[PDB]
Amino acid sequence: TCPFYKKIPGTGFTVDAFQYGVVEGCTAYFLTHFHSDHYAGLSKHFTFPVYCSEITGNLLKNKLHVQEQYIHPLPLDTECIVNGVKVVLLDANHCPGAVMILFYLPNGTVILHTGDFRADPSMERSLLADQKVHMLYLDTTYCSPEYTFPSQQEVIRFAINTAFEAVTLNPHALVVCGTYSIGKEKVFLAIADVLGSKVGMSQEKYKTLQCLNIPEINSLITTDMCSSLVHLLPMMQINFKGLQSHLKKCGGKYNQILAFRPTGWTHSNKFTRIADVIPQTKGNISIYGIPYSEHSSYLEMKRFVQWLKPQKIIPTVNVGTWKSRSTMEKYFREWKLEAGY
Ligand code: NI
Repeated sequence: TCPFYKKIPGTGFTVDAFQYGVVEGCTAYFLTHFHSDHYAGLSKHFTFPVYCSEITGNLLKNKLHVQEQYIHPLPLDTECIVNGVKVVLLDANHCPGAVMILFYLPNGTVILHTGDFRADPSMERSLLADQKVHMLYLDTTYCSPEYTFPSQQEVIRFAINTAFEAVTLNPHALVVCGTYSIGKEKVFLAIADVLGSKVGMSQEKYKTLQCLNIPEINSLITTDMCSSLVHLLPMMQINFKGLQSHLKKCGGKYNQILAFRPTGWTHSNKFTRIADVIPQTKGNISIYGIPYSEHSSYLEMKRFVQWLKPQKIIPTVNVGTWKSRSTMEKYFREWKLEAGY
C-alpha cells in the first residue's frame, strides 16, 4: 500500500507511486524522473494519466512502451493546470529529465516535492524565489554531516586529466566507464571529448541516450566499439575479472584498461581530497572510484532548506528506521534554530 510521503494532501495526486497497483482515489500519477525505484511498475498496460518532463516522457514511450495517449509531458518553468490545480516543474539537477514539482492547492497551501535532487544556489532564482512553501518533501539521501563531496566540476577535471595523461603515455590503453541507469553522462562524454574519440556502447544504451535531447549526441556516442577508445559497460562488469574479459574481446587492439566507477559516496572522502585519489591496480588494469554525486551533500541540503524556510519537512529517503528518522529530525531542528524560522 502507498506510503503517506508519496501522497499530496488535498489533491488526487501521487508522486513516484507506480508499484502499488491502483492507488485509492488517485486521479493523476506524477513521475519525477526515469530511475527504476521511482518508475517501478509502469508498462504498456498502464492507462492512468502520467505527468512528467518531456525527456522522461520520451523514455516512457520508447523504453517501457507506455502508450502516448496516457503520457502528459509538461514544459519546465511554466505554470500549468492539472485537474484544476496549478503546478510547476523545475530542474532538479539530478539526471536528464529529472524535476522538482511545485503544487498550488485550492485552499492556498503551497507544496514542493524535490523528487531526487542536488541542491544548488542557482535554484534560489527560479519560480521558488517568488512565494512561500508550507510543506517540503525532501530528498534526504545524504542527510548526515559526514557526507561531504567535491563539486561535479572538480571531479570531471580529475577524470579528464587522468585519462588524457594515461592515453598520451600509452596510445594502446582503453578507457572504460561504468553505468547502470541514466545520469552521470558528463563523465564519459568529457573524457571522450578530450581524447578525440566517440563513446562506444550497446545498441540498448545508445537508444536510451538518443531519448534524451542532448545536443550533438550523434556527435559524441556510437555502437561501433572498434572505432572508439572510451567504452561504456554495465557497472557490474567494473571489476578485475569483468575487465580482463572485456580486454580479451578487443582482439589485441589494446594492452591496458583504465576504468572509472562513478559512485555516490565512499568514506575515503573523510580523509582525502580529490587530488589525492588513487586507483586499485592488478596487472594492466586500474580502477578509479570517483565521487560524482547527483544528490545534495549535507551542506548543500542544509543551505537549500535554510533559504527556503519551509513550515514542515517530510523526508522521502532513509525513512525506514527509527534511528535514521530521529537523526534527520534533530538536524531539521538545528537548521531551523540556526536560521531563526
Ligand atoms: Ni534517482
